[PDB]
Amino acid sequence: YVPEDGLTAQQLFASADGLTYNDFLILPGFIDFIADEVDLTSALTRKITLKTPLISSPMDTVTEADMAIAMALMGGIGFIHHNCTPEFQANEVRKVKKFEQGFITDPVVLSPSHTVGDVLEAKMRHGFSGIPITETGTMGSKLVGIVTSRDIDFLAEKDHTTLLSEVMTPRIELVVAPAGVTLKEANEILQRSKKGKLPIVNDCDELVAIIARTDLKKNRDYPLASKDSQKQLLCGAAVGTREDDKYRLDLLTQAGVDVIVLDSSQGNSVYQIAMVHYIKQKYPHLQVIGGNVVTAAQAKNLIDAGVDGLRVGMGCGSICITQEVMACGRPQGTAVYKVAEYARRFGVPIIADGGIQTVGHVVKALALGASTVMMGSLLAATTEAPGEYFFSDGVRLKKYRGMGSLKIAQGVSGSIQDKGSIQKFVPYLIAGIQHGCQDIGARSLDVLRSMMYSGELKFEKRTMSAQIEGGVHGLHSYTFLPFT
Amino acid sequence: YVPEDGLTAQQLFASADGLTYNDFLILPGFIDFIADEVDLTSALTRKITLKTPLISSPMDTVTEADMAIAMALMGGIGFIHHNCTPEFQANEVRKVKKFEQGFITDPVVLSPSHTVGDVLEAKMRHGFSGIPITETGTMGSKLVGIVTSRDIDFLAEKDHTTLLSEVMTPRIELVVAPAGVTLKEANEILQRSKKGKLPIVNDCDELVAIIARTDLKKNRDYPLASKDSQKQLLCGAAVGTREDDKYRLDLLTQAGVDVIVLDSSQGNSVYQIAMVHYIKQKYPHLQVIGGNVVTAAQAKNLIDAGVDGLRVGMGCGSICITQEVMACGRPQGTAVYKVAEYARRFGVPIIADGGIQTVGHVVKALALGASTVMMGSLLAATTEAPGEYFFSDGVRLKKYRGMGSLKIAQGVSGSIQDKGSIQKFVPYLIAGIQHGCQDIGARSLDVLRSMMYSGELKFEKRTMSAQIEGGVHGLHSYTFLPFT
Amino acid sequence: GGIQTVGHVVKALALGASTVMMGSLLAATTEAPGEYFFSDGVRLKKYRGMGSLKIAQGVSGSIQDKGSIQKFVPYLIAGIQHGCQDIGARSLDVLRSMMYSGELKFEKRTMSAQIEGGVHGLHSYTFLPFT
Amino acid sequence: YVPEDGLTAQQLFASADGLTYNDFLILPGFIDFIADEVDLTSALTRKITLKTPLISSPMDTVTEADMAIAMALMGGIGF
Ligand SMILES: NC(=O)c1ccc[n+]([C@@H]2O[C@H](COP(=O)([O-])OP(=O)(O)OC[C@H]3O[C@@H](n4cnc5c(N)ncnc54)[C@H](O)[C@@H]3O)[C@@H](O)[C@H]2O)c1
Ligand SMILES: NC(=O)c1ccc[n+]([C@@H]2O[C@H](COP(=O)([O-])OP(=O)(O)OC[C@H]3O[C@@H](n4cnc5c(N)ncnc54)[C@H](O)[C@@H]3O)[C@@H](O)[C@H]2O)c1
Ligand SMILES: Nc1nc2c(ncn2[C@@H]2O[C@H](COP(=O)(O)OP(=O)(O)OP(=O)(O)O)[C@@H](O)[C@H]2O)c(=O)[nH]1
Ligand SMILES: Nc1nc2c(ncn2[C@@H]2O[C@H](COP(=O)(O)OP(=O)(O)OP(=O)(O)O)[C@@H](O)[C@H]2O)c(=O)[nH]1
Ligand SMILES: Nc1nc2c(ncn2[C@@H]2O[C@H](COP(=O)(O)OP(=O)(O)OP(=O)(O)O)[C@@H](O)[C@H]2O)c(=O)[nH]1
Ligand SMILES: Nc1nc2c(ncn2[C@@H]2O[C@H](COP(=O)(O)OP(=O)(O)OP(=O)(O)O)[C@@H](O)[C@H]2O)c(=O)[nH]1
Ligand SMILES: Nc1ncnc2c1ncn2[C@@H]1O[C@H](COP(=O)(O)OP(=O)(O)OP(=O)(O)O)[C@@H](O)[C@H]1O
Ligand SMILES: Nc1ncnc2c1ncn2[C@@H]1O[C@H](COP(=O)(O)OP(=O)(O)OP(=O)(O)O)[C@@H](O)[C@H]1O
Ligand SMILES: O=c1[nH]cnc2c1ncn2[C@@H]1O[C@H](COP(=O)(O)O)[C@@H](O)[C@H]1O
Ligand SMILES: O=c1[nH]cnc2c1ncn2[C@@H]1O[C@H](COP(=O)(O)O)[C@@H](O)[C@H]1O
Ligand SMILES: O=c1[nH]cnc2c1ncn2[C@@H]1O[C@H](COP(=O)(O)O)[C@@H](O)[C@H]1O
Repeated sequence: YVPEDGLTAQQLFASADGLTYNDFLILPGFIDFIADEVDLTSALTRKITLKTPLISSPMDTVTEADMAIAMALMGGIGFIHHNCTPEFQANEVRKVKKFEQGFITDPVVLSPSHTVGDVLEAKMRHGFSGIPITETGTMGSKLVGIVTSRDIDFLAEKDHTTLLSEVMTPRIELVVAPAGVTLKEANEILQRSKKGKLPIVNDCDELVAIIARTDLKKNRDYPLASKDSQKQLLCGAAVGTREDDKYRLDLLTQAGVDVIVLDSSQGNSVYQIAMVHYIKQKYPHLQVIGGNVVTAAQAKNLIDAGVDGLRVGMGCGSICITQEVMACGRPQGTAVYKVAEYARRFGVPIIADGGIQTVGHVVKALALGASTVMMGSLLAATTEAPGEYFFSDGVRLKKYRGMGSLKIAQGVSGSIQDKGSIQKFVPYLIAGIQHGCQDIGARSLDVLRSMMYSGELKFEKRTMSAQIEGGVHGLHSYTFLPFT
Repeated sequence: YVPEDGLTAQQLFASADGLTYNDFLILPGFIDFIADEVDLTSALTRKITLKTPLISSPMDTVTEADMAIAMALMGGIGFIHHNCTPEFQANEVRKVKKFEQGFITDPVVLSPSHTVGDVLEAKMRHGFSGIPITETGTMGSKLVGIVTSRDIDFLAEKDHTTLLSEVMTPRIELVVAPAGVTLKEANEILQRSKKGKLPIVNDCDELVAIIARTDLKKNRDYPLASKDSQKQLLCGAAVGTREDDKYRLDLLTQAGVDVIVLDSSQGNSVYQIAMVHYIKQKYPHLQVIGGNVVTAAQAKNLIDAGVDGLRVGMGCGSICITQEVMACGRPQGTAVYKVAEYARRFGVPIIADGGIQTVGHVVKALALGASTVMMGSLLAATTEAPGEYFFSDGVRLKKYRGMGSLKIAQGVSGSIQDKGSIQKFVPYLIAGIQHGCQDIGARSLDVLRSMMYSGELKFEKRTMSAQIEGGVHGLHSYTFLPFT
Repeated sequence: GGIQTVGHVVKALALGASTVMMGSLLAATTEAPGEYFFSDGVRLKKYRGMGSLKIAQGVSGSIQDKGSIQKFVPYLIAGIQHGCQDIGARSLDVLRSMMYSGELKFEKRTMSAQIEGGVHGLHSYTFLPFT
Repeated sequence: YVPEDGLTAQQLFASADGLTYNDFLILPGFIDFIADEVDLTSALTRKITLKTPLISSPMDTVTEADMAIAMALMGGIGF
């Protein structure tokens, strides 16, 4: 027999003293496994599951098309901000969705009568090189040939008037697959064909769809990417709660959004509940994420309205000044614990929103019940963030401002310190998270939360001196160098 | 008639007051042309000419294979440092040379009896994907087939034992060109072939050489690259003046160095002159660059020894502490002017070495007679610089230390502030240089120096208050944001 | 007085001074009188002028520790002889002969070259003389 | 023939502008020898000669018996 040490989560938060991420620790356990065995699959909404617990917040300083793509390629997800025109946001969503497609049912096509100028224009506009050619120049017509970049490289920049009929590979020479073939078999006939495209045709011999080799190359290159049933990246977008956001929502849903995150400082309001009802009534197949909530009472009515996933955290963001504009707020540790313990019964996952500044906080938030963790400032200065770097005091920086920072300024605008590529940063966050889980002794995140709720995971309250002692405190100067 | 204003160069430097880059200006002239018309072709040695005036200094914190490639791809050149093993430096030189080749006379080949594991190993080791296959597995044998990446992608990671005979395209199907064909015609048969390779063969039907499409793609992508007669990048390397550097020089010359830069703090010495003579005696086809010199007398004996190009500047580097270890030195403006005016008669170009910190200094050094300008600190923290970034005080930095900074420390070690890609930084330097030349009114750099020597380009001496006034002085805080 | 670097040690020997007297460089070496004391996370030895105190003609300060004299002086000698070598002088007598005969030629250094003559482009740095 | 560069000492100090150690340099020359061949014997007085040019100043914060010994052991002297 060995004495019990530490306080269970319910015992630590029973005092109602207002703890946060920096005021407690997790006592370590046992290791019977290697860190890489840790499984990080985390639920985002009741019908969406991610292969990593990391999300990017919807703001005008993060989550462009580039950041959304770079996040979706590592299992996470990206929420495009709504501080922009409805058609601009829909364009960004379409751009994120059209990255890898499989069956491309709406490609770019042309006709023999077109000219090399047309293929060059299509290239310069979209980036798609391959262009199937059809009699009429649309899908509902017989296939004639395909023109790609390798057919345009050797031109002399003065024969652009040449008709595409003189550069396409004729239909008789193409390799195609009959319509109705499953993707697996289509990928097989593409690979054994050892070529770059397969324009699918039917018994009538007219183009129906097309497949590309670089798509399966990307699949082989990024095993952890997040995709829907059509083998294309998942994308999210934020929306307000005005009567004029219905048009924006319609535009987004036509663009192909998968999950919508209602965006407000406080979720508890008739205005938000009405839009949740509207979304569930007009788009029954769309996943909606509730607004900011910090309380069980603040959640109950949103869950009743029909939110598929909640977003917990208010007044806590590294840019948020709600706690000073108004007196309202709640420390993030208490908020996460006391909205997750209530939400677990109805099966609605939670998103620990704001306040994350280190892998320690990323693992703490995942320990307290948050299925996934949303993160705005850490990803603020990565290469994928929108904007262009600028040199402030002998250092290149990217601006970082809250989306409501400006009648009243609820936020602040600042600068962050450059971090390199998201595709090279996220793996380090994943490695740190799984190392922390290993040290705790958790086979996975679901087990990590099971240990907490059953009482097996025991915390200890950290005083101020231990908070200072918990960092680096005895050095004259130093450097960090995370591997990233 | 309008009065003459300003001091010619000879009038400005006649006072022997020890001016530098910050103590004078160039009065502006007339504009009858657009900036982009400025031609920046600059001589490096008596038999090497560059399409840009920028060089990277040989140091252990710059000019790796990556930086040398990134510089050679923009017209400049890169000098690989000699603070490394002879075989390591030779490997770096060979790596820089084997970037784009045209006729690849020593490719990687294999034989039917090999296995897919062999092609995968060659890929993982070198990076070359295409591998012509021959009966014996060497050049002196009949060609049988070629295996590339598109023939290996669809394998299942468990049939690696498969013989390459089951994946190569057989000789009967290949497209080849007869031996003795000129490169232009070979490139033509490659482009009209609309295919990725041409393994050259002779009347005996055995492999002699091979060409690649990505090489001419790079040629089309980088019009300003610097290459020798064999269509591969120029590379330079530094060497010491000991009796044991002969082996290093032999290894480098076998690796294919084009220009050698004798590396010493002071060039005037029997030890340096003896190695200049040795190089000219054993490698008559090699361009050698003299050591650091600051005086006409200091140059005369090196020119007599046979230096093909001089390197002017001593005690001036942003990291150099020679002026404090010893009393010797000379301000860079006076040194450049008074070693270029002497060197012009013998036709030996000059390299303004050290002290450059801005495009203003880059254009000042080119105005005073320096055919090309060598630059170590500006390129110090770019992505291509050797080493990995590290976070010091909320900012990621790359170390920058002088190659002699450590019996006695003649240098210092510090940090620099990250600058992004060389391929994205050098174009901004070129644009700034040509804008300055345009403002002066010079059609090109040769005209810019002609105006100075003839007296048409007139400077003015800048006092301390104008030095402060010449910058930014009235702002509380600010940002720069160069386009780069 | 006024010597602060091997550069000044060689400059003073170039201008005619047969030998050079030096007070501050040797101030904090282990052999200096007194005991080290920690001021701001650093152990230092006091350094004050002998007339620093009716009237104070001097000042009292602190210096930064330098290790043994027997391990410091050889580095000064090595630096001096390296500077003489770079000048091209077989010895100090020859170094002064060249100056008086006119063979040793100086150049006047302006303020910008004084800044340029040091370390000026680094964010932070370290020196580490071998000593 | 190679032009003369720089100012002799008498030419540099003729201006009576008040130069110091930080306001001038020595232009470099030629090397036909190794550094260790440099001989540093320096005269201290008319009847005393030292093997190094370094002296320690007489002050209450330097030149005790220990510093005088440590200096005399390297050719110099201690006051
Ligand atoms: N998560 C955080 O910590 C946090 C906090 C504050 C702000 N923010 C960010 O700033 C943005 C702005 O926040 P906000 O709360 O000021 O904006 P908001 O639109 O969510 O709320 C501001 C006001 O809008 C009103 N409103 C909403 N719908 C309405 C309707 N249909 N009719 C009439 N009035 C209506 C509300 O009553 C409220 O007074 C958020 O969308 C979010 O991106 C985040
Ligand atoms: N350009 C600058 O401002 C500058 C200044 C100082 C140092 N540096 C860098 O630091 C490096 C080191 O400079 P350094 O002058 O100390 O090194 P170096 O080898 O060039 O000279 C140092 C010593 O080597 C001796 N030496 C050279 N060849 C010899 C031989 N064959 N036999 C005997 N002795 C020989 C010289 O006599 C001299 O005393 C340089 O190569 C350069 O990269 C640059
Ligand atoms: N054309 C095409 N095929 C794809 C794409 N992504 C996956 N596939 C194919 O669809 C199947 C997906 O199974 P896996 O290869 O295991 O892919 P994965 O890494 O599990 O990725 P997911 O299946 O999305 O979880 C295989 O036949 C893939 O080759 C894509 O973007 N385009
Ligand atoms: N830009 C663009 N990409 C599309 C479009 N539709 C599908 N894609 C996908 O984007 C990629 C476009 O591939 P291509 O531009 O043909 O690529 P490529 O010419 O083979 O060149 P690389 O793949 O880059 O070597 C594929 O992954 C397509 O599935 C479209 O309309 N525009
Ligand atoms: N195979 C091959 N051919 C090349 C390469 N570089 C240039 N060429 C060809 O050689 C000739 C070079 O002439 P240009 O096309 O004008 O090239 P450039 O931009 O002037 O480059 P340089 O000729 O090196 O100055 C053309 O036939 C090119 O296609 C290369 O790396 N590989
Ligand atoms: N790594 C490597 N490159 C070589 C070698 N010899 C020549 N090269 C050049 O390096 C490039 C190698 O091209 P590959 O690796 O075949 O390129 P690829 O498979 O066509 O793929 P991408 O060109 O990157 O789309 C060409 O520019 C060659 O000319 C070698 O031995 N190793
Ligand atoms: N399905 C197909 N059947 C027959 N020929 C095809 C097919 N797809 C492409 N081609 C032809 O093959 C050649 C190049 O095909 P590929 O797909 O490699 O082009 P690409 O991918 O744009 O080349 P690159 O690697 O330069 O981007 C062209 O002649 C093109 O018309
Ligand atoms: N000269 C040639 N003649 C005939 N077939 C060739 C020739 N060169 C390559 N191939 C074949 O063409 C196919 C792919 O050629 P390609 O040069 O596009 O490969 P790759 O450049 O490695 O492709 P990727 O774009 O994926 O890198 C393979 O079947 C290869 O064996
Ligand atoms: O202007 C703003 N005011 C207040 N909160 C904001 C503002 N913009 C974004 N936020 C939120 O602040 C959090 C930012 O996460 P962080 O990385 O902890 O700063 C997220 O919840 C954002 O949605
Ligand atoms: O350790 C060193 N001491 C002195 N000079 C150095 C050292 N390393 C490099 N240098 C030179 O200092 C110059 C650096 O250029 P910068 O960019 O002006 O610093 C070049 O001449 C380098 O060759
Ligand atoms: O109290 C003082 N006032 C003024 N000069 C002093 C005093 N003490 C020492 N000195 C002199 O100042 C010089 C010190 O050399 P330093 O190393 O250049 O400071 C020597 O000439 C000392 O003799």
